[PDB]
Amino acid sequence: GHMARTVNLKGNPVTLVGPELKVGDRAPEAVVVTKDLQEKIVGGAKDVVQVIITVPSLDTPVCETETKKFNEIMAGMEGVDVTVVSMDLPFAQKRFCESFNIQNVTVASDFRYRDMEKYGVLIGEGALKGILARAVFIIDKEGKVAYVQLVPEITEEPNYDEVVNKVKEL
Amino acid sequence: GHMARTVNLKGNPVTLVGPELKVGDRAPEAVVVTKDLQEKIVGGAKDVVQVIITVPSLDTPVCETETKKFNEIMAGMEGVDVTVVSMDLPFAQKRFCESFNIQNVTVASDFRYRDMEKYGVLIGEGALKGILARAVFIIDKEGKVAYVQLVPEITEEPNYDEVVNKVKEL
Amino acid sequence: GHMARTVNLKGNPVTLVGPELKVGDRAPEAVVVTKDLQEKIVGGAKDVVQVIITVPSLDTPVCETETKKFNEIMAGMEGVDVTVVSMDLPFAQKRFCESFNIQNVTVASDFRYRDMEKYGVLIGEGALKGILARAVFIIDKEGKVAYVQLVPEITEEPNYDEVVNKVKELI
Amino acid sequence: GHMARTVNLKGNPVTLVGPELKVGDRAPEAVVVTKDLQEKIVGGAKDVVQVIITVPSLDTPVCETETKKFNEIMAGMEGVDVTVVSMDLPFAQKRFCESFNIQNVTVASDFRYRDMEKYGVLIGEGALKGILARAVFIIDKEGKVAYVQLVPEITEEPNYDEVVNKVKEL
Repeated sequence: GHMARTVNLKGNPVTLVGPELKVGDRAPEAVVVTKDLQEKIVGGAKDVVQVIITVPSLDTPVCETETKKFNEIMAGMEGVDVTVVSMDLPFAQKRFCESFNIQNVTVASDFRYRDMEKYGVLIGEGALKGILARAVFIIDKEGKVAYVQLVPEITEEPNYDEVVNKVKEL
Repeated sequence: GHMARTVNLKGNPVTLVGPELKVGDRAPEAVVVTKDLQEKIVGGAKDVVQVIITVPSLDTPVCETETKKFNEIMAGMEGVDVTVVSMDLPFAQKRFCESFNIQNVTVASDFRYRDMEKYGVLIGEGALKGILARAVFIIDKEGKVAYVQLVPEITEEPNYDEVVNKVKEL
Repeated sequence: GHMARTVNLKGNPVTLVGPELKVGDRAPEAVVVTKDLQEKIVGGAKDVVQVIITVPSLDTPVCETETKKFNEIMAGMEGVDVTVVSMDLPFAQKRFCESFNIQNVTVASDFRYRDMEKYGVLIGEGALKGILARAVFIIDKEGKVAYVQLVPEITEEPNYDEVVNKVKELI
Repeated sequence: GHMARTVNLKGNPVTLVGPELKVGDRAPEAVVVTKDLQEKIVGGAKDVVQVIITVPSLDTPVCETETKKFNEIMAGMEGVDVTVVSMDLPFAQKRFCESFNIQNVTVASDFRYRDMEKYGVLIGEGALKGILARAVFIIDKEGKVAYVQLVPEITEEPNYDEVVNKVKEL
């Protein structure tokens, strides 16, 4: 589960589109769109540690809960940029941020270029084909993947402490 | 009444991706996803008249107003299948239909294959690049485009009467 | 035969992007581009039996051999429309036809819309990710998939006779 | 060099997909595929000058002429990576390199992710919709666009000398 080419959806296997990203690989750059329709680049090397969180949709229960959690857990932490990315259009994401006070993390949409396929989390089969799997990536300042967590079951939340602890050592 | 290769967004023109469709052309089939995540084909020939309405996003003011309008005016009509298509994910469209009781028309997402590019309504530049322009197509039972309407200004509502009158003739 | 969600590339398994099609399913329409840059629609229901052959690239020995062989065995056959589809740009397909004198079958490119993903043959991993796997589909006049053959290994050629016999059976 | 939102095909205008890149902008990264099927990253900041040359297809007369030409004037020039990019599959580019001794420039395909859309050269209408317009980009060591040249007539060769003179200044 931690990292693989397949995940489960309600117990049924779902294959992901490659490539499978491994620790040590350069983090691909993803040109995503924020709620104000501006584009931003996640991935690559930055002067800060990056935490990229992918979710199927902010308009779904689990994803909503997860984003709220990371928004609270990463709050106040300096030296790190946290971005929750999904295929939701910026308009849905804007609505999400208006309904909930999200200010410790940035939500972004990958609808325009679908660059997250480069992270190996694009779902390749089933009802959710074309949507992103639930995963977490931590990128160091050298722009290398330092940590990967692919949640084995899409309907399940990730291990939050494993993520925070890795960010701390970086 | 006639398609074009550009539309305005607050007065400023934005180019559309081709091809430009014209009455008489075969209606391309678009494989879209409904709110229950089932795939549906719009376009092509069906034993019913098809009204395809494209909008930038149901999570925006005008599109919301437009969809509610068509839902009301198309209520009770037999022999016709009306579908509002956008790049919103099925999850957002699901939430839209739960907030406004939309039951006379169908809503579907073109996020998976982006087949509406085949209708010449995919926006190719500016802040809304990758989203669909506001338009209406009516397909006859033989699968041919019988009517087209491209709203000149994205922030404008379409001419509803013109659409209803043409559907009644088909 | 039966379709599958995986194929081997030089012995190594690679997953395909869904959905997986089966005999009886409606054949999805694919808007492809011919060597003259015109668009052709394959799939759906037509008053003719359709044979859609997918290959990784006409610029590789195996695909060239497969295409020449199908061009030969389908020569002069009435009531059928055979199309070889790949992600090659039309410019490469044109050069191919010119060099191999392909006149009995049509070659077309899926580069513009990649509609063949709807047939479950888009490779989802490995060196050929984004390319089409080697397969054969036969669509009946009703627009239904009447036959399917997914070559288990990309470097291998398909079973030609099996296809020909089925086409004849469908008339 | 000059950039625009349209190019002509035998004097007839064809619109390009946005965005328009300008000198001073950061050079977007494009994940392309070489003839050996390995992935290479063009754009972004590297320790060398980058010359990115986009063409409709190497399987066309003009494109072949231009490639051989650039492979001539950029010879022996150290500290500069030259890549010719197109939507041709790697297999055609491999065949191209085996037919013409090209050892001063690298050819790569953008078929997998179509990242060159980020450079504003993706054609959006007409018979060539989906392939790249003819252009030349020069990226400095800081990863910024330092030069841009969009050939006004896609069927013609670009202005070679001004490209080589600019790379020297860098």
